[PDB]
Amino acid sequence: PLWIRPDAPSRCTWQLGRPASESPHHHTAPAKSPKILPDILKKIGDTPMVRINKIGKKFGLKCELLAKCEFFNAGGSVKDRISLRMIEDAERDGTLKPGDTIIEPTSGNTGIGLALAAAVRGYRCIIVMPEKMSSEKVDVLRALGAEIVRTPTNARFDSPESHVGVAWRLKNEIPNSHILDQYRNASNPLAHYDTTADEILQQCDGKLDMLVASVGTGGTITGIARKLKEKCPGCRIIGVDPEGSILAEPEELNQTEQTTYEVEGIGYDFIPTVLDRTVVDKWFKSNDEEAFTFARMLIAQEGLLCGGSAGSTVAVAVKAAQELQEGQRCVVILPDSVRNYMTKFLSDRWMLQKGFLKEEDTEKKPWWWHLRVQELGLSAPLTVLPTITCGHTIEILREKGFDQAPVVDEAGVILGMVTLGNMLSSLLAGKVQPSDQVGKVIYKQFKQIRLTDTLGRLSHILEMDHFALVVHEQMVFGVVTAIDLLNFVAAQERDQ
Amino acid sequence: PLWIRPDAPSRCTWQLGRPASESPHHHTAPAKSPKILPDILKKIGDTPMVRINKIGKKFGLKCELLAKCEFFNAGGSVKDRISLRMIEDAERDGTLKPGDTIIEPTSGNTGIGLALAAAVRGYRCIIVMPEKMSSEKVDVLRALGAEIVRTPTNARFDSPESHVGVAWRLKNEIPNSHILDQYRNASNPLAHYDTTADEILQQCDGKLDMLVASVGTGGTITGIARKLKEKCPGCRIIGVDPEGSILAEPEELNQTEQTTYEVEGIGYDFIPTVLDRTVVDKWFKSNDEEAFTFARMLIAQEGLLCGGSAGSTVAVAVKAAQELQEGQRCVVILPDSVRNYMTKFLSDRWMLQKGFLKEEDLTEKKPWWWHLRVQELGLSAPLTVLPTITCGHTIEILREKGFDQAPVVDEAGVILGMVTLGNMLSSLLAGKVQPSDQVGKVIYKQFKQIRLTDTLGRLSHILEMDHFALVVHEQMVFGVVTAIDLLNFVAAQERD
Ligand code: HEM
Ligand code: HEM
Ligand SMILES: *Cc1c(COP(=O)(O)O)cnc(C)c1O
Ligand SMILES: *Cc1c(COP(=O)(O)O)cnc(C)c1O
Repeated sequence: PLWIRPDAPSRCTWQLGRPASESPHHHTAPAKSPKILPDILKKIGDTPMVRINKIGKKFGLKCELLAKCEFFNAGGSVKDRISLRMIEDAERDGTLKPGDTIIEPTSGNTGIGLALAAAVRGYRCIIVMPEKMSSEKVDVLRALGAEIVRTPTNARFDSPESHVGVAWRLKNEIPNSHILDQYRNASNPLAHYDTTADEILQQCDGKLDMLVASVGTGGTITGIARKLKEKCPGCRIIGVDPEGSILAEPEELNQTEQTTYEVEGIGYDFIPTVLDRTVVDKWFKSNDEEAFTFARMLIAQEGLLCGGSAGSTVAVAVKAAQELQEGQRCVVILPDSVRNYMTKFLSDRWMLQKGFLKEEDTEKKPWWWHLRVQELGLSAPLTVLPTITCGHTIEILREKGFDQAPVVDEAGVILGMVTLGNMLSSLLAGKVQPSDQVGKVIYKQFKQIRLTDTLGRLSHILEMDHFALVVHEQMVFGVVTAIDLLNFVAAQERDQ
Repeated sequence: PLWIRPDAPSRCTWQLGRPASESPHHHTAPAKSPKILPDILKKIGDTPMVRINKIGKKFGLKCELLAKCEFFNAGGSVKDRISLRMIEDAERDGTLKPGDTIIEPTSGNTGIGLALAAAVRGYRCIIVMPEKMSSEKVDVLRALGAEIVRTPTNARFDSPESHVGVAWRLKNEIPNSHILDQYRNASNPLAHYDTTADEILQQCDGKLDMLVASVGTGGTITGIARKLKEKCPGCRIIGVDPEGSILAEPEELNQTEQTTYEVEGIGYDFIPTVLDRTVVDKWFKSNDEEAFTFARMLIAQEGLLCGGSAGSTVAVAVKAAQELQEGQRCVVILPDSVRNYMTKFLSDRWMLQKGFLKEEDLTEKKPWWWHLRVQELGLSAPLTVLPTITCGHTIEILREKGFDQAPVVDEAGVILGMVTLGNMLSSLLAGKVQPSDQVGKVIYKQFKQIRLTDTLGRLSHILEMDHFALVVHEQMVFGVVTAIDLLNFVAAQERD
């Protein structure tokens, strides 16, 4: 019978007040990097601490809000730490021989760290992740040379179909394969103990009041909170758990209907062995809406390009830190970057689709946002045949006094655009001949519009395109670029 | 008449051998960052140098190959540098007042840097970029609070339709707006001169043989090559230009048919004023296939998550560095990360769509089982249940019949999903559901169809996206396949 419960009780004899000399675990202390890194893996760690300027003050925090930005790691997640460590330790033990297969269950960040390290070190990497997690992760992982396996998001960790289960069963079917097991492996919270904490302390000079961390596996908050209780015992430790996860305390917090949430990387249906919950001063529950709102807010206001996990974390921070007073400080952990999330919470249509945005919140938009294209008043352009030449094009455009002609067809299909400036530039530069076909100088890419369309829609199209042609369902009523819209609005600015 | 040619001749009186004390320009030397960065903008610079282990040896270079990875910058591109600089300098002149609109033409990295800086400092940002550029860039930009305008990619820099032109016109229509103009602005190559180069020297101790850089605006290669000719004069400077760009020398190299290319960020139809071509010892022409092949090779082999620009640069490096002998070194510049390119060269289907990949090669790389029928697995026919059935009955039936997993079908014949003994049991036992409850609460909704005549490779892909693959006809399921089944098959064949 081969499986090992990730929820098993911790056999660790560590307790607060124990002399650090009693530890059986092998510790490696942070060091100084050489001028030239022998491989990218040494770029893991020494992440910057950054003051949060606008947002802290927005919500009424009187204290100093710092963020440890962990998305500057090689893989761009905090997991890159524990990956490296877990492997290195595994190499010392002689457990992991070169040319051996690694298998890991993950939210996909750890999978990334491991796949990366494997790409470097020649290990064969096999990842198992739930089907919820973003496709960007899959892309990166596949690019790294990792084999990928997915599990149902709905599966309970007991069940065979859960990522852990599948992982273990694969491990049974693959010769000379190992599972580092971030849930049971000392190397994860240890890696957070030896390095991350030291970094935070050194960066804070050793003076710190409150610390906020979201908890997936607990490793981060575990190592950090332990080394903190030792070195800066006056620091409150705040855990962050998504609703639908059973991790927090007291259990009264976990009473909820929905079993699933959109945020990736945090929360679980079980208690990981590496998690020590006794070191957490208080827990806070976060939801998806909070998370994504604060992540988007974090990017837009603070310029921190970071994941939704971070969003949750700060979302809690602005509440939990309220009790603090000026002169004090609160450090927040930001786990990963937007790179994984590109198509999800960054995309407004996904945020709308998932019900994290009410269309009413039309409130943010400028006055012109709802108006018809008709209000511009436009003009009717001149159309030409595709068989026409360049020279004749210049002739006609100048003679009629038009800068731009859409190229239409006898069939009625619009093929594109030509413009006087670009025609002239091309000929003059000897790129084309006056006898040459328009078809190359032509601008192929454009987008259709109805007179009854809204100017906002125009703005979007203009975020994706230079030309917008107003049409029916055959013929073009006008030609619009950003500049036209701008002329209009500006003209309205003077009309007040 | 307001426009200023980005291709204007350089009025700079700098020439090799001039004492740096003669420079009218204001220089700021690199400094040491405080423990706590006052804002994310200070995280720009001090990018790591990293040895390239596998590829250099792969292509027969005897020398030490270093890469300055500039994608660890805040915005994730080299452009973040010149962004910050351009603003700070503009603030010294008093030219840029707080609350003023910034307008910039860009390939989009510069735009990202600017949008970021503006977001932090409260400036209003307006970006203008060609329609070639990736949508990921657009996404990040929009998240940053930047307004976006696109221009035709085929547009000549002369023409009204080019990004520079559109930018200038916008400047005409907006009150109190500035254009920092990365093409004419001293601050760009100066920023590469003061910092980047210094960093490179310090990292190499001052000992360097060859330097390879791709050139979009020239700022990088210019600043760097100047400070290099001054400090380490024996260093060869190699430019990289995409085919279809006129930047290289002698002009004999620029003779080509195609006018456009997929690589973002490098090459232009004009000669930027900040570009000094006289400091470039040699030019090399790169294409798209080279670029992407080496970018993918770079990620997979070296674990460097980087853009296609970098791909071009190394693709040249493996050639240009051939003349070197062991004991020497060649430093290569890597401009940006995969975050911008996520849906393009990283995606295999896009690489196939664009003809950068011959299917023959993919079929060559693949393992032996890759082309085989699902039928060869031999499978089994599963047992199906109705959705109105309860949980208890599900367990009863499954154990009684000796099956682990059942598909849930319909009287209509529509497969609603999957149920499994393990998850049912786990569910009940954890008290999430009741024995009298309907199956759907436990049911696994997400799966994917397959035909017996499908190939095992297709299965591998699907298994990259899905847990269950149901082999079906055109109401009947011939089988159910997971990663583990495929693995049982392969393992059994390895065993024989
Ligand atoms: C004076 C300090 C410590 C002592 C004496 C100690 C002692 C132990 C012992 C005896 C075990 C069981 C060994 C085994 O059965 O394999 C153990 C397991 C473990 N310890 Fe510690 N430990 C200390 C500190 C820490 C710290 C600071 C961390 C994390 C930051 C940590 C994380 C773990 C983990 C994850 C395990 C594995 C739990 C398991 O396998 O069930 N320990 N420790
Ligand atoms: C002793 C060194 C230098 C001297 C004396 C010098 C002098 C000048 C002068 C007189 C101008 C014209 C200013 C104007 O009309 O706006 C100029 C422009 C410029 N310089 Fe320098 N320069 C020096 C070094 C450099 C270096 C090292 C770089 C960058 C690697 C650089 C980049 C530029 C640029 C981009 C311009 C603007 C070109 C233009 O306005 O047409 N310069 N310089
Ligand atoms: C794993 C992870 C976390 C949680 O970190 P733990 O140390 O497991 O508590 C948070 N966010 C992301 C994106 C993660 O990958
Ligand atoms: C701008 C840029 C370059 C070129 O840098 P220059 O200083 O303009 O020569 C290369 N790659 C990318 C992705 C860029 O954005």
